[PDB]
Amino acid sequence: NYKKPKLLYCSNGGHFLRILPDGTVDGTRDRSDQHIQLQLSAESVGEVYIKSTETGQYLAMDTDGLLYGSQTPNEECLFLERLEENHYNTYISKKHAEKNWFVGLKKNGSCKRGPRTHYGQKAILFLPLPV
Amino acid sequence: KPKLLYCSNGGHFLRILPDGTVDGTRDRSDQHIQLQLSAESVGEVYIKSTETGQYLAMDTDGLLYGSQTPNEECLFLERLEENHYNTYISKKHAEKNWFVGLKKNGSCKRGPRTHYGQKAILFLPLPV
Amino acid sequence: NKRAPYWTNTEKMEKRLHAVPAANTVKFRCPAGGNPMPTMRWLKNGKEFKQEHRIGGYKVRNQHWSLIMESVVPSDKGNYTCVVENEYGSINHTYHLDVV
Amino acid sequence: NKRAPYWTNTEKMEKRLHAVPAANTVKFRCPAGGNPMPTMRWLKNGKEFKQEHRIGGYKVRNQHWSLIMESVVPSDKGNYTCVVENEYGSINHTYHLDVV
Ligand SMILES: O=S(=O)(O)OC[C@H]1O[C@@](COS(=O)(=O)O)(O[C@H]2O[C@H](COS(=O)(=O)O)[C@@H](OS(=O)(=O)O)[C@H](OS(=O)(=O)O)[C@H]2OS(=O)(=O)O)[C@@H](OS(=O)(=O)O)[C@@H]1OS(=O)(=O)O
Ligand SMILES: O=S(=O)(O)OC[C@H]1O[C@@](COS(=O)(=O)O)(O[C@H]2O[C@H](COS(=O)(=O)O)[C@@H](OS(=O)(=O)O)[C@H](OS(=O)(=O)O)[C@H]2OS(=O)(=O)O)[C@@H](OS(=O)(=O)O)[C@@H]1OS(=O)(=O)O
Repeated sequence: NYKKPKLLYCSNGGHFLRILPDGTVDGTRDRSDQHIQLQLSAESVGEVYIKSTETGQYLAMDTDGLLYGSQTPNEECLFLERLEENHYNTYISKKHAEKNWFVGLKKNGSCKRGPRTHYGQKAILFLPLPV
Repeated sequence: KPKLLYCSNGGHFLRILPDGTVDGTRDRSDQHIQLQLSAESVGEVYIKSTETGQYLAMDTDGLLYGSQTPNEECLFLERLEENHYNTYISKKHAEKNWFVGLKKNGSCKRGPRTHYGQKAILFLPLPV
Repeated sequence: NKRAPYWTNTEKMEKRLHAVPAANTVKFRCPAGGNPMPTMRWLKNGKEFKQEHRIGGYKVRNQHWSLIMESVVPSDKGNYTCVVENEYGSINHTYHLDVV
Repeated sequence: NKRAPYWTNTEKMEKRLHAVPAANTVKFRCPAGGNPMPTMRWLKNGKEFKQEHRIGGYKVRNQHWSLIMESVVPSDKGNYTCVVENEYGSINHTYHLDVV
């Protein structure tokens, strides 16, 4: 289709995932925001890396479930992307996959931490939207 | 032994009105929510309003109503859930999992719309 | 005690952008209160939304204040506004549907 | 634009009686709005409810306007009031907790 600068929209509270320059990750509903354009990439597939095109910062998750942005791509940066039933997409930490840690967003915009996420919630369902 | 069936969905007490309709109310003072349950168990019950003698029953369409005579549409499988709420399942329509339930606004749910996992099918019997 | 309408659930309604894959189903809500109890109707892009404007029509559940359209296709894209009214006033809210 | 507090989710709050089996967990909510954003505190049977009034204390989550008590025992029976305020006014709501 169109392998480019998507906006990750989460169906939980209608936010676009956002990687701010201080390294924090969160959602916002402002389409004008400079920190929501994201490039995704394999190989493969779906093992993706999600990067802010604006800062070059990569989405990553810690060993305690917290999402943050890193300047260096790396092991905590891979995600298992599966097209759901759905047809939404979900992303699971590659490093913490045997535990089901999904990237997710609360209806208030802030992130869920991996341990509090699971299959069946609205928070872990994304749809990549054109910019 | 005469309890009030409290529903955790919206916090209603199950209520069997004299016109035979069943619903929920939050009025503690209401004359139609005192219910007597009974066996021959193991876990299989009759639910009767003590003030009107009518029995809670479910019809072939999933709708709850009260009958004057006890009968096959009045048996319910009472299950102490790992919660520990109780659940009731139509005995006739058990192979389809038709629970007795209540919407957050007080109205009943119909069997077909209930499913294991909803707050609507969770009940606690409270003292009167 | 005569009162104009008021929303009873502002938290649900702050999710304005509903982006949905077709052929999914979508539900909009605007729970309200008022005295007398208000009525509600939906607009699509600012004008009367009748059954006739979509193949399969749509459901409105007055008991839940909601509008439901199943099998969402591209022509559903647009703004949907719920207007809630009694004789003392009305309140409205708009959602944006976007079908991927 | 100065504005006293108002409930943002009356629909949730209508369930006043929370009847729970011990050792379960209970959550009470009072989502609110207001400018400046108001504060909140909880009363148990009309008085300050501090951490030291129940074994294990309890959690308040301001980000959600909620009060959470784990392993509910009979000493928790009572009325819990959420009081929400700013400098223009306060609103309150009370829940009755009953432990089976
Ligand atoms: O439970 S889950 O982690 O699976 O998330 C959804 C259900 O969680 C509650 C209750 O708390 S919990 O079960 O112990 O997690 O919602 C509360 O937390 C969820 C997740 O928050 S968490 O802190 O990150 O784990 C939040 O909802 S959401 O993020 O999925 O959207 C609520 O906050 S928010 O409105 O999203 O911003 C939060 O509220 S509170 O602590 O009770 O005050 C359940 O309660 S709910 O908020 O009334 O829905 C959620 O669903 S359930 O139907 O009760 O199973
Ligand atoms: O099924 S749940 O365990 O998730 O409990 C309530 C959720 O059901 C929805 C939609 O799915 S459905 O239950 O299978 O139809 O709410 C809508 O229907 C339920 C049940 O009503 S029905 O008469 O059996 O169809 C209503 O909730 S309840 O009656 O079980 O309490 C909703 O009404 S209300 O919120 O109680 O006012 C009803 O609303 S609507 O059709 O969407 O207009 C979910 O949607 S919700 O209303 O937006 O909350 C409910 O929660 S979920 O977290 O999305 O699963």
